[PDB]
Amino acid sequence: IQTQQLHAAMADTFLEHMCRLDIDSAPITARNTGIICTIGPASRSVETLKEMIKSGMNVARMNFSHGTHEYHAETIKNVRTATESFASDPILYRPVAVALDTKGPEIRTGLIKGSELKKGATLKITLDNAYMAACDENILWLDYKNICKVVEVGSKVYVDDGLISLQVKQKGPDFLVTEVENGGFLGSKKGVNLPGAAVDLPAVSEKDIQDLKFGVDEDVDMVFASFIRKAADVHEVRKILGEKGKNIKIISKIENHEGVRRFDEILEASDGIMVARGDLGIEIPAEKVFLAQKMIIGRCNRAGKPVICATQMLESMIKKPRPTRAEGSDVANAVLDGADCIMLSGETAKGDYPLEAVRMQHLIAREAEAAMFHRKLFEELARSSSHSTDLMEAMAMGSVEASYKCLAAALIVLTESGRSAHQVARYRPRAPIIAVTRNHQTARQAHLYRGIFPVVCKDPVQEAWAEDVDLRVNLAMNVGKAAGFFKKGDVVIVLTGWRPGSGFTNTMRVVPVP
Ligand SMILES: [K+]
Ligand SMILES: [Mn+2]
Repeated sequence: IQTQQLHAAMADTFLEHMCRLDIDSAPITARNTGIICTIGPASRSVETLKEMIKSGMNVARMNFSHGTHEYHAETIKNVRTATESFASDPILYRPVAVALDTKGPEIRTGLIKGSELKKGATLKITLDNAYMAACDENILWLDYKNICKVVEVGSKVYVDDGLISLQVKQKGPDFLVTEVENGGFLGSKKGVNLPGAAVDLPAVSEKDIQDLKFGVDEDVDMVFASFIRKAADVHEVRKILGEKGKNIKIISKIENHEGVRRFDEILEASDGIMVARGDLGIEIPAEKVFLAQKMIIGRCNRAGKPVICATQMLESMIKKPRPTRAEGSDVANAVLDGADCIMLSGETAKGDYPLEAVRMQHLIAREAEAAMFHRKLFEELARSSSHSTDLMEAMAMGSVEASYKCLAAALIVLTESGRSAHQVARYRPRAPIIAVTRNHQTARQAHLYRGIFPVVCKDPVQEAWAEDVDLRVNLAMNVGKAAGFFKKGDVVIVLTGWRPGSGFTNTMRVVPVP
């Protein structure tokens, strides 16, 4: 009994690869898939924060659909304080990224009276700012001022995670009379969803404009933009960002139909993507969700752009320690699907078991990462890029191939720009990728890329390239051994440059571990 499910990796047919999976075949020490965690009241604390890091958190999310700049910044300080707390040990310091989550076109309910359930009976919506204080079972206030121009008589309306379905029956300039199809206990400040109606709310709102620019000041590494349908919308966020936020990544989250419908354009303009299941679910018929998930992920893999899979990956775990049999198939399959990053929203913010959440995202990810059919995968991926004759593409391809043959312990890529490493992760190797940069943004952002295990060089630049290179290499070397990625006489591929100002890692080597 082999390890890393290698007996399955040998199969000729997919069926045989599945047939060959073994519960008793041990995964490796490293984790390739990233884990994006959404911080909230349950995980804001520096002590809570650090342990979260130590558990496995890579990226820290900041949901701006809720929150004051004051609150967000505190969240930030903290994230970096727990982050830089480990910084005195170079070989065991884990860089952590920070991400902003925008609130694009987002209808949200009003407030309920300080004294709210609904039956298969009638209710009425109001936009007049007077019932906003008192939102009784009989009356509700929407955030959207242009609601009566979008929806028609018979048109359905959803709220509180599509949990409550409202059928439309009547109109008015300042109203809408609606019946309850599927109703229950209506909360306070729940968001509505208008599937099959056109939201005319701007992609980028004053608040979003405000929120974004602030990101620029907080040195956030990437922006998760909500509700993207067009590419022109992607542009707008780039504009709002400007030169200062030149180096920030723009990950478009698909939440609508138009979004799935106009994905190529979006993909191009984007720098990453996010499958925002929580919203799309409401937006498109939920039975259709998996289809849009795989299309998306597959398309992003073929393209070389990082992709995120989120919303309700381990819900149940919010109140309960152990996930469900389906929570676990969801997360495992998502890794198989080939998502470069998984993510927790409820389980790590509101959550009662925050850490226990991260831990299982990590355990499931390791097992699902080896279940992958790396041989077919790379052939299937090589074929697609067959049109490209890039040099790094070539060099990435080689390295991955050669790591399959000699069963490498890891791939060590010395980058700055982080491109070279990006380019190799793209080739879905089966071993960890140790990227070594002196650039911080680069390290922090490298999480977005599957397989990449960033390390950062605090050491000055030395005179001889040869020695600088051997300087960085060594570190990689040292850091793998400690983390335990590889032992004393293991083999490992190294990718560097021949001479400075190389532009790309054009030198490959097969160097045993000292
Ligand atoms: K949001
Ligand atoms: Mn959303």
